[PDB]
Amino acid sequence: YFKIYSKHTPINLVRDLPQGFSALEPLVDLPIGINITRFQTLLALHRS
Amino acid sequence: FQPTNGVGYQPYRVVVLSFELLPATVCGPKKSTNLVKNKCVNFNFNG
Ligand SMILES: *[C@@H]1O[C@H](CO)[C@@H](O[C@@H]2O[C@H](CO)[C@@H](O)[C@H](O)[C@H]2NC(C)=O)[C@H](O)[C@H]1NC(C)=O
Repeated sequence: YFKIYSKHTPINLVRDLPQGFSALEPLVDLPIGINITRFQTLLALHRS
Repeated sequence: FQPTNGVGYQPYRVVVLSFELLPATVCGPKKSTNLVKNKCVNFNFNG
């Protein structure tokens, strides 16, 4: 089972991992049944 | 196949359903009942 917990918060910082406390609520529990050992992120870029 | 086919030669549709298990994803209907309150009741809520 692939479990994803999530949380969203409004902040007004410039560069830091803000302190404080915030418990993440479960978002989804997908029945995938695969072997995960590596992962990567996907960003967006601007063009014109 | 023709409309006047015999019973043996008449067309037949066949579907074979094979169940593969090795987290199970497709389960049974899991019927339910009505809710009663204010009585000593044996209850089952999602296991
Ligand atoms: C998930 O896949 C990885 C593949 O990198 C497995 O890691 C290998 O597992 C085999 C056993 O089958 C070992 O012989 C290798 O030495 C392992 N390689 C590394 C880099 O660790 C991992 O075992 C798999 N996970 C599960 C639960 O099977």
